[PDB]
Amino acid sequence: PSMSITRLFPALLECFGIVLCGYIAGRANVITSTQAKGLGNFVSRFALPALLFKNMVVLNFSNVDWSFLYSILIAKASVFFIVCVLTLLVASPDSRFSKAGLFPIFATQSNDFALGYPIVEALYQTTYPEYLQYIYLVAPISLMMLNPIGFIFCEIQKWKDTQNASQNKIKIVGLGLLRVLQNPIVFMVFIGIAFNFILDRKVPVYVENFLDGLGNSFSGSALFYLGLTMVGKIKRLKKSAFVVLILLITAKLLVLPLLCREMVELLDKGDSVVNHTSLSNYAFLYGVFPVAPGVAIFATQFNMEVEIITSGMVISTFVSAPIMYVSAWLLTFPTMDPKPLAYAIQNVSFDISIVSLISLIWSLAILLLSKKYKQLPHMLTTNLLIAQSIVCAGMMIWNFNFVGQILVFVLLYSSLYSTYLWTGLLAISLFLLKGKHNGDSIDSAFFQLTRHVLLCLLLIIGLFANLSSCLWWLPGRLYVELQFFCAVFNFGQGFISFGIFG
Amino acid sequence: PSMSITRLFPALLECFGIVLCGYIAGRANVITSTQAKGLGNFVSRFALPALLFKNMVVLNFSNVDWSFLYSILIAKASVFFIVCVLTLLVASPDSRFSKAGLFPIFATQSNDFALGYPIVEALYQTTYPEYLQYIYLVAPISLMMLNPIGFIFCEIQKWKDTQNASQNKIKIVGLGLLRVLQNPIVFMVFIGIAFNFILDRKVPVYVENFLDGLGNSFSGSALFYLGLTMVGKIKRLKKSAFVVLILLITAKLLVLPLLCREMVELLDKGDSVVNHTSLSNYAFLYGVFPVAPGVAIFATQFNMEVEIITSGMVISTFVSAPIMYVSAWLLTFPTMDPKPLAYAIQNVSFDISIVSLISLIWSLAILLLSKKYKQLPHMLTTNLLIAQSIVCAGMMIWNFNFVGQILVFVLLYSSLYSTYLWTGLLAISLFLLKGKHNGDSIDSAFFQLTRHVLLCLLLIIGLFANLSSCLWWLPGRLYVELQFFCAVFNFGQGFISFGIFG
Ligand SMILES: O=C(O)Cc1c[nH]c2ccccc12
Ligand SMILES: O=C(O)Cc1c[nH]c2ccccc12
Repeated sequence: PSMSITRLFPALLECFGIVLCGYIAGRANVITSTQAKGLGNFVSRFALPALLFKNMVVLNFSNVDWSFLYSILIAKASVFFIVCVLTLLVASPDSRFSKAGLFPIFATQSNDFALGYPIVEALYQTTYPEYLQYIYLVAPISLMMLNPIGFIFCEIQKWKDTQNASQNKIKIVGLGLLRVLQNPIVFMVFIGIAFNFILDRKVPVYVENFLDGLGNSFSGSALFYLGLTMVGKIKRLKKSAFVVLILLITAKLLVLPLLCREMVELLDKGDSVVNHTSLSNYAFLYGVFPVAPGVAIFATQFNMEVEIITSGMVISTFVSAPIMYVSAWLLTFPTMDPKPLAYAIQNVSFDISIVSLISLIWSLAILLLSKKYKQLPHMLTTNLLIAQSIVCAGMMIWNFNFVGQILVFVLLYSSLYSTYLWTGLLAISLFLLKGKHNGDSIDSAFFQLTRHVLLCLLLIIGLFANLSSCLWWLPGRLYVELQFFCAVFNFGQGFISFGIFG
Repeated sequence: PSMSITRLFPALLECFGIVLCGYIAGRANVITSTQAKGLGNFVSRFALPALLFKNMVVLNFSNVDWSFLYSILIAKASVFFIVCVLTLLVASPDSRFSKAGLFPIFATQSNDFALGYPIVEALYQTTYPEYLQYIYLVAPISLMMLNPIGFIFCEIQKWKDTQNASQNKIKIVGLGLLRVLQNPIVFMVFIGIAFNFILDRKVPVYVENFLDGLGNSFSGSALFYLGLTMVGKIKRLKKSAFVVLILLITAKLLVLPLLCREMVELLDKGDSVVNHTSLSNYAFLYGVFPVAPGVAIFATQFNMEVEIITSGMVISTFVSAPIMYVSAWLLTFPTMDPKPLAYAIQNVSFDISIVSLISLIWSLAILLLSKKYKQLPHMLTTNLLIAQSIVCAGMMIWNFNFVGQILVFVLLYSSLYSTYLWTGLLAISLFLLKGKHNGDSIDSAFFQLTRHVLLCLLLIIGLFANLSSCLWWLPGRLYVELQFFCAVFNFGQGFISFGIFG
């Protein structure tokens, strides 16, 4: 296997569990916003620059696959160019430059170090250890190349807003370029590259432990700070702003990884098909990383589009977790024989039902302890979420004799079909308010008002799959992929119930 | 070699370099006191409990040397008992219980996790990997055993101060005992021990990455928070309080490690002399760890003796660094043949001259940029510190041909003897204000007012040592040990100049 895909769910649990820890700490006022800045300044000014310096000094530039960098970088430049040109065409005259600066940086700049690296490490540390290098190459080179352009557009806006001024272009270009130079990521990569040549790849033995201590502290500390900064950030956006945010998160989490995968396949004219495939799959995985928290920091510094950029960075972080898991497994399935593939979809189902059961217990606990379950539409919703919890427990049981199998099936498919029933009954309440057994097998199938609208929309968008999937077993490539998307939905429907009511 | 003693200086540079980073960040107001609490709450409530749980679940209790635990624990109980009984006898009636509570906890509770573990790891990870277990065993079991007694004395004081009350003993005992149970170290060790039995030693694969991320972030993050909390903490103490602080830091950093070493040699009646010697040396290294930052937190919570305890914890942290380095090398020398031992003292000299040169550059930079060097006694002091910087550079050169050797000697010993000259001339200003070459060898020898009083008081110790050393080589065990203490002084005299004027 090219990806150690089994290691991805443990790594996602590290990543988004530590982000959830920081979010819980901020929500519980264990760490207030003014206290969080100590972790943020530790992370950004000490742990991250030490991690960057360490890895840049160690880096074997004579063994880097430059065509991977070129590919991801051209893919990011493509999404940057598309989002920028399109924004200048679509946006209102008084704010087209603040948007044309921050929207392209949003759509291209990844959460490479905090979230990307634990995931790339998990997937590729053993199978393709060279892939861990390109986190430290891509992320800064792409800030260096793309961010000054977006900063230049924000400086143009700052100039334009300052209507009493009429000054010349070179201060605009210089000030935006100076802004990327002042980023620790950029200057520590220049410094680390310099010391890579000076020291060879060898960190001095007496400095090594110090850089290890700071660098190794970045991962958890940065994920936790990301959690803290996500508290109270999703402000209720206008309809247009929410559409723009959806477009930009789609640019980052769908268009960019598709273009990354395509660019690798265009430019990586090396021979080995497995190396080419794993590099293509890594390019996709790279594109799926959420928006860098630094973009929200730039937006705060300029005082421009900060609502959309912060909300979008938070939502991108959350939305990346399932997209990353789903994408990586989906890219691994082409390499798997049908028996390991059936195993794999049950592993996927177990993983999603773990997170969904946790999310459902929390959602139910809120709706029950708040006693909201007696009001409308919460009266129906709590039925749906109990039924979803029974679904997830059914899968965690099914992951671990013949009589138990038949019993656990009826638990799972009475509650599953019931969750579809409640999905429809719940949607309707918003409108009013306004074949044979097959025991010798591993898979199981073949035997408030506005927020509630969003839940029923997403759940109905999910519903397609287990409809088709069972009449089609009564096949081929798209069946095992939609078997996966209906398993994802069967067990992960509660995660959407949670993401909206938690 | 029982200790990988060469790894200790890199580890100390990690430990006290990251502490110095946090101190620099707090001094520069990169992180204000109110911002530092975010790092503190991350460290104490997430990264430390995850580290504890991880290591306690992994722990092979069927392979622990219980006699080491018994030894360190009885040594700590001995120092606790001595400091407690002696404090109740010596202290003034109105505060004898707050002191009898916090002074014994001070004298016994070590900075085990932030500072102790990187050092034990460095020294013993390869040679005696089992020694890393006892950090996680000793530290909580000693909180559990000794801290409730000291808390009980602080509760007795709180009761006594609350003169309108006359309540019964069982609330006092229960409330102090509840205070140790509420400590994350204690409850996560109970929880981790429980899950060690439940899970065997095997952390669940999907929880493992999460615990790794949080736990691995503790080391650097806790050292940095320790640095932040050390900013502005050494308040100018009374003469009596400074003597008491010196006695308590001597209890922690001298009496406790001596008793730990003795207790191991009393109780470790196993056979192998090298295992016995390395365990004895580890027991000493364990006793040398500075005071736990938690003691200052207890003192803040009780609002008792907080000045002495905080100052003492900061000074203990700083004083531990040289004592730890000096002690570990000194304990390694008995195992070394005279040629590796001569090598070793030059390695020691290089290490101390690195830190001292850094410290001297900073000290000089302050005295020069402040232009204090024109006032008294700074006029002489800046001469001393230039001469000390030339000494340290002389050693770093001597660590890396025959003509260069003769040149670098005269640099080193003109400046060394001159630093002794200025040591005397400087002390006097305070009172007024109020043999043959031997080129075939590796060692070099054988060819404000109140703060200034403290500086000159300690360089007297040093004038002493190098005196004896050369006239005697013009031998035996105490000579190679004092050869080391005069090398320590020759090159580390600038570090004392820095610790007082920086
Ligand atoms: O986007 C990144 O991965 C870099 C980064 C810079 N400052 C951060 C704070 C928290 C989490 C990640 C980062
Ligand atoms: O004393 C220890 O090593 C434990 C510890 C608990 N809270 C701390 C904060 C900073 C550094 C260390 C600790």
